Amino acid sequence: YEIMLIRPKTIDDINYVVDQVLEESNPVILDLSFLEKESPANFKLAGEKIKQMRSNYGAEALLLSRCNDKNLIIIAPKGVSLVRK
Amino acid sequence: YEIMLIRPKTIDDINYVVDQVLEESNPVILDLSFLEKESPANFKLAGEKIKQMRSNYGAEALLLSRCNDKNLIIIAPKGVSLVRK
Amino acid sequence: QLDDFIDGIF
Amino acid sequence: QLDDFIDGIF
Repeated sequence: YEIMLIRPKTIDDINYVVDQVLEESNPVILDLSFLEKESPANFKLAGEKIKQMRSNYGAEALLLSRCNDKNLIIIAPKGVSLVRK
Repeated sequence: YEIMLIRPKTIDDINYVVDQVLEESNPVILDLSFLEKESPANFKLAGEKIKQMRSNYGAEALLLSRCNDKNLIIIAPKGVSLVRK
Repeated sequence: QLDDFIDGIF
Repeated sequence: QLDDFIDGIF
């Protein structure tokens, strides 16, 4: 497979992540810092999409890093396990 | 596959990462902050192992985050593409 | 602004 | 202490 890397800025980027996780079954490493400070409405929307993916499709989501200008999340689809070691 | 998550502390943990990338073909998300401040010798060793993996085995390595107490790297084996979007 | 959509932290 | 073993930054 592939691991996609993105810093979402628009609703189209949020739909891009939904499609990689659910249609392509590709993990996505995404930085939510732009949405967080530019569009609080799209940041809430992005989070709702991640909640639905985990609740209904078995996706795992992990926070990797959280500092000024960075909010790194990894979303793995059902089929790719995030294994803590 | 699986994506392994580790904060290496010993040489055995460094050999663990070599084996996941090269034998299991699993990507590894690793935090090199412990080695960096506790064993500069093992931090250099860890970096040499990553250079050899990329040079001879086609592994990709990406820096995801670098702050106080964190140095997050992702190592993808030949077969898993890290795709910037 | 919590990340209340995660299953854990690295 | 550079990360001179990487192929790029996110």
